[PDB]
Amino acid sequence: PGVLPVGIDTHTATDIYQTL
Amino acid sequence: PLKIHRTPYLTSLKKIKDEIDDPFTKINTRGAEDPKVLINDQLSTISMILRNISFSDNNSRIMSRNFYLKRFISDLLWLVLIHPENFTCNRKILNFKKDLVIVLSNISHLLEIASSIDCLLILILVISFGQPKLESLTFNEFQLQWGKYQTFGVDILAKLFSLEKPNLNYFKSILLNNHKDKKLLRRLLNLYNRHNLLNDVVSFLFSAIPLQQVLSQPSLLIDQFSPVISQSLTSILVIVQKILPFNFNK
Amino acid sequence: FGADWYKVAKNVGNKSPEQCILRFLQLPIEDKFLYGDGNGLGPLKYAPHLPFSKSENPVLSTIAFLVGLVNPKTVQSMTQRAIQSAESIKSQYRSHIFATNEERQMNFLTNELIRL
Amino acid sequence: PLKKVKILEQIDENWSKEDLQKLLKGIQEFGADWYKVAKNVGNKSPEQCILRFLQLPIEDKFLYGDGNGLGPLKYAPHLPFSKSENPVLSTIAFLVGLVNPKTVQSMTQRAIQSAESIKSQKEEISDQKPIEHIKEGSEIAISSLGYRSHIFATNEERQMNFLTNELIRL
Amino acid sequence: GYDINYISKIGEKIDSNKPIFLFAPELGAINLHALSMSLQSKNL
Amino acid sequence: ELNENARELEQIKPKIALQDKEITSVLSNLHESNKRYRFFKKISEDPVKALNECIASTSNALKVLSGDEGYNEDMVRRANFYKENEAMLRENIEVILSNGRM
Amino acid sequence: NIPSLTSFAEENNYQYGYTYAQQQLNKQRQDFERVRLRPEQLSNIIHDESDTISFRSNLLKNFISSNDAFNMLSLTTVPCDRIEKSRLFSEKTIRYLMQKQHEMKT
Amino acid sequence: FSNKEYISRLWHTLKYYQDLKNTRMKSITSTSQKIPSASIWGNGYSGYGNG
Amino acid sequence: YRNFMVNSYRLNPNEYFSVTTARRNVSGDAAALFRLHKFLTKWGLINYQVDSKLLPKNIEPPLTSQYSTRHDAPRGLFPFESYKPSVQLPDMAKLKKM
Amino acid sequence: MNTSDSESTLYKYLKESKRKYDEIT
Amino acid sequence: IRNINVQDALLTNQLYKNH
Repeated sequence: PGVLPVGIDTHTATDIYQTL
Repeated sequence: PLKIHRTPYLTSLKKIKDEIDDPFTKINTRGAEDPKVLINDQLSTISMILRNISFSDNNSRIMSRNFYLKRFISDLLWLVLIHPENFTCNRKILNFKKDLVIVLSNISHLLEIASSIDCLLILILVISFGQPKLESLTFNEFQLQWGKYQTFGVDILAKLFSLEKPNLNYFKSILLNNHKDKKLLRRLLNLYNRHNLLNDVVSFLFSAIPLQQVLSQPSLLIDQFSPVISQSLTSILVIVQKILPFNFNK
Repeated sequence: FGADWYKVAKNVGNKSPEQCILRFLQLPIEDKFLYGDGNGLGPLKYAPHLPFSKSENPVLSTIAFLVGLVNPKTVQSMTQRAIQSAESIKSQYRSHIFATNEERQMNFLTNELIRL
Repeated sequence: PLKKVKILEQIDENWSKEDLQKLLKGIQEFGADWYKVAKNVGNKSPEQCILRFLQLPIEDKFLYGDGNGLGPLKYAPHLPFSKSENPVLSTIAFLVGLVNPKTVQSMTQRAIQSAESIKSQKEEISDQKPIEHIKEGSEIAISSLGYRSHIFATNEERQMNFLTNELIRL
Repeated sequence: GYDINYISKIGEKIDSNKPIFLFAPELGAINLHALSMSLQSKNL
Repeated sequence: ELNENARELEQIKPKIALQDKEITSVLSNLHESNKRYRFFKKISEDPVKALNECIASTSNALKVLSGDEGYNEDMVRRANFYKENEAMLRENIEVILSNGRM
Repeated sequence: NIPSLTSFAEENNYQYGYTYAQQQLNKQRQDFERVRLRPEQLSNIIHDESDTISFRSNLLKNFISSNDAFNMLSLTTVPCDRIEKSRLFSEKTIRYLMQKQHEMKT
Repeated sequence: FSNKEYISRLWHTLKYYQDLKNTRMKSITSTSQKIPSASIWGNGYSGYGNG
Repeated sequence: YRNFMVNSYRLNPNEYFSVTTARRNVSGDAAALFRLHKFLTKWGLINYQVDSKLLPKNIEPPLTSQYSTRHDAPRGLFPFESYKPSVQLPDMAKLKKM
Repeated sequence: MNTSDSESTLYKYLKESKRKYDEIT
Repeated sequence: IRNINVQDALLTNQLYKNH
């Protein structure tokens, strides 16, 4: 998992879109 | 017509199970998202209604005429066999054949076949149930641990052969051989790959008589399959006695 | 008057209530606060159903965010160039699977025994 | 106007001519094992060697410094002003760290191929926008994913041939 | 990111109890003339 | 001789059944490997269109399994949806208004 | 019973309006064609394989089968030079084709 | 928007439709006892022409 | 003819507007007027409320009623959503910046 | 969220964040 | 659906007998 990259969390990407 | 879509029963089942078990499937794209699937889900409701209505004693003789119903049957049977490219799913194409044969099983004792093209498409629809091989008998025997849907066809052919006028004259002129369908019938007959139709119908009617199954193991199987055996033997006797007697070459 | 369309069309005058309801539906009120004009919004286009994880599938979420920016033609060109370069390295009938002379003779032996 | 020279010398942030020479030696000699390439350079990570081989920056904020071509990437959360995690760049480095770097040099003209071809490539990648580096790196990452998918497809075809031979013997 | 076996196990019950259309006992007096005239209405 | 051949048939039959078990178990693996071969080839042919059909048929695969339904929320939120669907709205507004539900 | 073909005619049967022999034949007609054409109100309503197919179970199985096969693709950090190829024959198919090729000269 | 909220949403949706089906069954058993109750759907026609 | 028949029915809807009064009041053959009257009464529009009856009383169960709708109800349809505000302090800084 | 407020969560949190970054670097 | 009864075959034989 450390050699794997990190990912963009979509569940918070939607929330700061509707809230914006 | 470009290609008579003679797909068998089992290959249709495998195509359905390979379309459902697909990752990028569109079998549940809904109704309001596409108008073509809306037309197809109206037509499937029409066919389910028409196969549900025909299980009454009065409806079976009222539906027998109704020039409108005979034209709709001769209209859908063209589209499901010659140009099925407009139907979206591949389960709807099987389900139209699976209730057209049911609605023609209850009607056909009083049906007078209108046109010869309809009388050919009836034969191709009934032939399309069952498994062929890879001359001889071109139909491997259908073992009835799968489904009794081919037993409905051997009653359509048993009841539609009982009239010496349109029912048997059209069948005679199809099996042995008003101004544009002369060109359509002569296009459909040589698109079906002489006398392949006759030996295909007789070999399919020799299927659904389970000789191997009732002779392998003794009274239960014949007591269960006496009507399909009786009507298949009646149809083969009609074809032998009243069609076969010269343009043959085999 | 809130949503009583007969009184609304009465206040407007010279127009049926259906035209009032239709023009109230077709007003572009919130379109200048949304993101796009009509590239793409990406996975945010599928708003209430997001089957992606930061912890389980971290590559797929970043790829979902990244596929909107790129052009597909250059991507297809680069992956086909990679495939043809791998074939040019590996070369230095189904001979791609059956590369050895042993397995081709084994397959021919299989066909021979089938026919016999 | 200074973002251009900022990305131009942020690609070449702390890589001298000798680190580049040891990097290219480890790249041309060793195949698809970036750990020994990083040990050949010594004082860098395999991910940093991959991103310098692709001529990419790090820290993920010199790319898309604002937040309009980046659609949803503006709406991504982060750790602000500290604790720099780079999901885009580590995703790109992880996808390119699997696909045999000589055929990656065959894949794009942008990647470093020799010690005599650093200056001309560095000149020809100049005067580009920070979105262009994101676009090219994501193109290389998705193409490497497609190449890996092709290799997995051929291995599954080999598996189906094995199952066919098992069926025939049965 | 979800445990979709449990999600589908609950969503089957949700689809079963969802009000899609009328059932057989709650149709009321089915009038065949009304159906036959609504089919010729060329509405949707 | 008939009973001898019958005993030989009943001896030879379970070895045939144990082979048919493995025939079906290899056929199922062949279909499973065919699915993964198709999934790995359609990606490798076009990795941007297959990587848009893999996402759009995953969230839609979650919407049906959850039980939710309806339109896409981000499609019907704009104003050009109600300008390209100008035909059905003039029907439905008159139907709802004339029945008295608007 | 097995009434007639004349009993199926439209003259001897009712129509949308707006004797004794007819009312005797229509007893046998409705007593014959309601024990023949009545549907089966019991089991064996499956009829085939492609009617009891479940869209939800197949959709769940495809959701699992796409997810794990995509985790097989990306997250497996084995390089392309290190992916070892599988055998095109088994340990039993390689014995049977040594046996039959030995017995092929008969 | 996580898993533990997305299943708690589905529990606060199934329990609605179970009470809705209880209402649907009670409004069927009411009319089967010759008591004219309203249903989930509206009352269909009136005495005008259709029954 | 059609506007005459429809206007003449709607003056007193409790009366069956017969064919014979329509034949006696407009000049034309009886066959076409009979066919038009039967087509018109086929589609409602005339003689639809000759013998009208009263629906007695509705003992309404809960959730089957006017104004029987709650904010707590699930929006199966009605595709517009109400979304949870995410109050996280780095996301607060991101919202302040954006 | 008011940056002009000296007692909000935003002012203290952002000052501590930038102070922590400049502290470690 | 309806499996094929004996009455179908009897009706078929009657149709062939009365013609």
